[PDB]
Amino acid sequence: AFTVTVPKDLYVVEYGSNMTIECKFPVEKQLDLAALIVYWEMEDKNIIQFVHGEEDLKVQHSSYRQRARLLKDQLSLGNAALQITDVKLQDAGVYRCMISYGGADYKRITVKVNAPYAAALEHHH
Amino acid sequence: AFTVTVPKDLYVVEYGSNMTIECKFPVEKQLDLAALIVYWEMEDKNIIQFVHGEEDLKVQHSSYRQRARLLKDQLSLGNAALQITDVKLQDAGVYRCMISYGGADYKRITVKVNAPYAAALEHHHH
Amino acid sequence: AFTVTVPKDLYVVEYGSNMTIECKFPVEKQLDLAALIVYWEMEDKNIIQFVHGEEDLKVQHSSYRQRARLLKDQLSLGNAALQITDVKLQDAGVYRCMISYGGADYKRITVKVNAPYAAALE
Amino acid sequence: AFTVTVPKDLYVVEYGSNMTIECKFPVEKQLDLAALIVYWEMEDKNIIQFVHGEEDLKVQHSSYRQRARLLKDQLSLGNAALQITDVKLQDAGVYRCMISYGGADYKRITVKVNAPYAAALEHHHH
Amino acid sequence: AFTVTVPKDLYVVEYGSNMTIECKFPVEKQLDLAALIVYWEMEDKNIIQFVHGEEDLKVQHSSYRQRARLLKDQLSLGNAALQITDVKLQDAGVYRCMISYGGADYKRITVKVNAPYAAALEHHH
Amino acid sequence: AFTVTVPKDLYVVEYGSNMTIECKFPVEKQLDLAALIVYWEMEDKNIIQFVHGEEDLKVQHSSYRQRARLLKDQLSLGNAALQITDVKLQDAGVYRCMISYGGADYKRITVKVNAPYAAALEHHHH
Amino acid sequence: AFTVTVPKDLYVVEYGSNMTIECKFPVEKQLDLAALIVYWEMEDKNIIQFVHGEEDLKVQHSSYRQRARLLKDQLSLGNAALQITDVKLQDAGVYRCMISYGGADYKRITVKVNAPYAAALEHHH
Amino acid sequence: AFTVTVPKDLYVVEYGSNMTIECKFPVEKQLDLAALIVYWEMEDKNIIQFVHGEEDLKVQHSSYRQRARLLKDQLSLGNAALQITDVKLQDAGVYRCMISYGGADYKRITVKVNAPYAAALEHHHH
Ligand SMILES: Cc1c(-c2ccccc2)cccc1N1C(=O)c2cc(CN[C@H](C(=O)O)[C@H](C)O)c(OCc3cccc(C#N)c3)cc2C1=O
Ligand SMILES: Cc1c(-c2ccccc2)cccc1N1C(=O)c2cc(CN[C@H](C(=O)O)[C@H](C)O)c(OCc3cccc(C#N)c3)cc2C1=O
Ligand SMILES: Cc1c(-c2ccccc2)cccc1N1C(=O)c2cc(CN[C@H](C(=O)O)[C@H](C)O)c(OCc3cccc(C#N)c3)cc2C1=O
Ligand SMILES: Cc1c(-c2ccccc2)cccc1N1C(=O)c2cc(CN[C@H](C(=O)O)[C@H](C)O)c(OCc3cccc(C#N)c3)cc2C1=O
Repeated sequence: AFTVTVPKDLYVVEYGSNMTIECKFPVEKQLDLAALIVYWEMEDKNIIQFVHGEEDLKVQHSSYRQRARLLKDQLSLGNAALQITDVKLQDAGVYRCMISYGGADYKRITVKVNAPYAAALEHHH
Repeated sequence: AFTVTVPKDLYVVEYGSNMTIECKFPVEKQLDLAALIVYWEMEDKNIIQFVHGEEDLKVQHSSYRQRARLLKDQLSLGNAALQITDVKLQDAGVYRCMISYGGADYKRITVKVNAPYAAALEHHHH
Repeated sequence: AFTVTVPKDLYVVEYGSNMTIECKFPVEKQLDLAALIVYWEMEDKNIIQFVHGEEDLKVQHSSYRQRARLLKDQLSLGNAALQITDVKLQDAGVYRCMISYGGADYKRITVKVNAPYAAALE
Repeated sequence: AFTVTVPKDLYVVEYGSNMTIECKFPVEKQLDLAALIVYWEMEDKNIIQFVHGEEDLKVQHSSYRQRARLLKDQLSLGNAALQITDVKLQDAGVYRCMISYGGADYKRITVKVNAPYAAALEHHHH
Repeated sequence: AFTVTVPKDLYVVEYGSNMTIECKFPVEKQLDLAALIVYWEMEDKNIIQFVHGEEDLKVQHSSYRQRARLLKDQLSLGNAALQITDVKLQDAGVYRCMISYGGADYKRITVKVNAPYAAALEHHH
Repeated sequence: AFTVTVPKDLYVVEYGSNMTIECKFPVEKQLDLAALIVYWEMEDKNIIQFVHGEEDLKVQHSSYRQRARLLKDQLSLGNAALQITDVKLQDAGVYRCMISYGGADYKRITVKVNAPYAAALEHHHH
Repeated sequence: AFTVTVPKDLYVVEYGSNMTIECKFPVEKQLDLAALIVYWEMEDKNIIQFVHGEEDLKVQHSSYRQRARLLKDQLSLGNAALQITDVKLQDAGVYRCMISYGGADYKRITVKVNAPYAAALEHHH
Repeated sequence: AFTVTVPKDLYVVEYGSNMTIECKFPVEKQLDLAALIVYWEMEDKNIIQFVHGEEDLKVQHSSYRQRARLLKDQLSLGNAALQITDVKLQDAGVYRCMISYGGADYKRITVKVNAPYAAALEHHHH
């Protein structure tokens, strides 16, 4: 039974810092990159799409361009690691990772963002 | 006795990714920011200088301008966490973290960088 | 604004000599010897660990037994004195002094070694 | 007869510490992992599900993730030791260790957690 | 993957009547009694301890002697069926079946009992 | 008569695995952390020095940092257990555990490491 | 912090002479002999087990019987001084002194043995 | 009702190999060395005589010099294991293990030794 698991389903990240959130999927024997699909989204905004060889920036929401990378070396180990760079308050919420590799599954991760008064103030209006 | 520890003295980072390397120092009860000095460098190039309550960028090497920050929320938990954004091959090397909090200590961490042939090529020629 | 100062950035010594390299930190009025830490290092082999009251050889490297000693009463000067007796050719390299006294700082000191042909055979 | 024995059926742990609780089971000569099953439970919440050779974590209750661990090294010594890091007041209660190794058996252990007023106030709010 | 199944997670019986809870486990073709262990308990009260062929009854709780049986006829059908005679009010609660047959797994069956006023008052006092 | 016991004076471990070796000493009712000293060494290279309540981290030999820890949880039970993670070929030899707890005693444990050819070649040449 | 020190971690004695190796332990006030444990050994061979104010010679190795002494006078000054009489070539090697006095620590002392050709010849054969 | 039990009443070993033959006896909770007696023999040739603390080999047959040892490590486990190193053809025959521990009992174990033509030839001629 193909099951994606998450070591953490909650992350607490500092405003402006970098973030790595992980989804584990089973990789027995060598990895077949052609049969792997990884989809990373947050509340209906597409962050990352990995079909066949490389990502696809066709659906990547503008709030994530140049800011989101999928750690490719980690796929061989069974790790779909999403990195977001320079975390902002609008990065708090529910992330979903969909993984297709033989079987198909997905998991949910919650990111809370702590921010100082100045940043919160700019985000308030 | 004051000793900085490292949960990992070796990091293998993929070219172009973000990196977080940690140094632990003992904090009991609530952290005293006024007594805390945190210093990160690599091969005699200063990355971070955290004195009193804020980073000091007077000595920061040009390869770390807006590329390196210390996670301050982790300081309360006794964790001096250095974050390097967009790791390049020039970032592979030996990092030293100097912590002063009552006592004083430092530790070493090795960072290796794996890279595709394109990036390795541009670094090799330049 | 705590800062460590080095009088000479480079020391040139001949083989079998006695080299005294030295960093100096701002000591004002009485020296609170309890709040002083002095590391002396050379390319990640540590030479001195002056913590609290006296030295600590529990981490000292093999290349400095009985050879190196930090002049102690020198610390009322602010003097954090390292002297290598019977200087060897492998003592040439980059030295570092860490000083923690209120603030903290460290400085580098390049040390080159001249030797005759008899010793150079490693 | 196959029989699990517990040297302590009661542990008094301090909030925030680590506890390792033991379940002894008879192992003759060298252990055979394929025949060994270890369930660790607490009021019908699964902590550990150790079948074949490694754990099973899609059964693991949420309040125990990255906190609980079966000490594998000591299984060959007839000990099924569970370690809970950073004990919280929710960790109080009756733990069960089910062990299948040819025979089958299970024993109960009681954990009581002491906490200062501050932490007990935090837990009391939730 | 050995896993105990349950047809009815819930049983609703009436006081004085008789109860038949069943925990199914996978058997195929011949049943090897010399490798079968069934354990029925309810809230740390042991009911039956079926170990290698026959139940041990110095293990049985006092409130279950002469009233609880396992159907050794039904074990060949992949069925650990516990039956309670004259269901009193103290027979309500969560039951557990532990089963070791090659693998090992357990499951829980909750039981609610209905009683008239008289029996309810005898239980209350 | 204060006696340290070792349930195994010989371990045969596989290169790359984890190893936990046990020393037992008598603790009747509560443990007196203030009166407990625990040394772990392996052929004149110190591994653990547990004095008062915490490990001493500068006595420790370089080849064992990041890889050796004393499992404090089990001290209450009278078990000075040493875990070495990611066992190396150099970890083979005679371990000694010294214990002071009222009385004092020490015992010896022989560790042998099996390894496949690749690791044995690395250790043979370096 | 209890700590045993050694004035000399190396002795070079002479085959046939008398040897005295010392281990310093910090003694405050007058010596409380009830809490002092001195354990001199050499390559897993017990030499002196000074406990409770006396020497314990039963586990003492045969080769050190009536040749090994502990200068009790030095104990009051903070000195554990093991003396060996008539040094043979077997006495070369590493000695360990273990001292428990409030705290506990141990030190190592290396003994080298010079010897004429006759002694070396009988030892070699 | 004291009773010695043999897991294997028959052993088939190779020449020059090592063999261990076991005899189980009930050790309840903890072993009393002062009330334990273990005889091992083969064809009325005395092999091991374990009385009180450890073996005393006065009546040791001259054919079991250097050969046999009693696994004491296993005595506290209710196991009297005779270990014979360097199995020779002289060792085939019936072994008896005789245990006194409260009660007493003995058991018989047959040992057959396989051997190549060379060793069988030297045994046949002498
Ligand atoms: C030594 C130390 C310790 C420490 C102290 C004792 C023992 C072990 C560790 C603990 C925490 C922080 C630091 N800890 C500092 O607190 C610090 C501060 C500065 C800035 N010092 C200024 C300066 O003068 O540059 C001064 C304000 O004036 C450093 O800069 C190193 C540097 C920079 C440029 C050239 C050279 C050389 N050669 C060396 C290096 C360091 C540094 O490790
Ligand atoms: C664990 C298990 C499993 C199983 C094993 C691993 C994973 C999933 C399921 C499967 C079938 C049967 C059993 N399976 C047993 O085969 C068994 C056997 C005994 C009897 N063993 C005797 C004894 O313990 O009295 C004897 C001393 O050995 C039990 O006794 C429960 C009991 C009785 C009294 C106090 C306490 C406590 N605390 C616990 C409990 C159990 C029990 O679940
Ligand atoms: C450990 C220690 C310390 C010490 C404690 C913690 C840290 C640093 C030092 C200080 C003073 C004395 C000792 N300190 C002892 O107080 C002692 C006592 C005995 C006798 N203990 C009995 C026995 O062994 O018969 C036992 C009660 O039964 C020893 O015997 C060593 C020995 C003998 C035979 C086999 C093996 C092995 N493997 C080891 C060795 C020692 C020994 O260093
Ligand atoms: C071993 C021993 C020794 C002895 C022990 C150690 C060293 C040297 C001598 C001394 C005196 C008597 C015995 N010494 C026993 O003390 C004993 C006790 C029993 C048990 N007695 C039962 C009872 O009445 O409780 C009886 C069954 O009824 C035996 O029979 C056990 C038995 C049963 C079935 C098959 C075989 C075989 N083959 C053997 C045989 C024996 C037997 O030599």
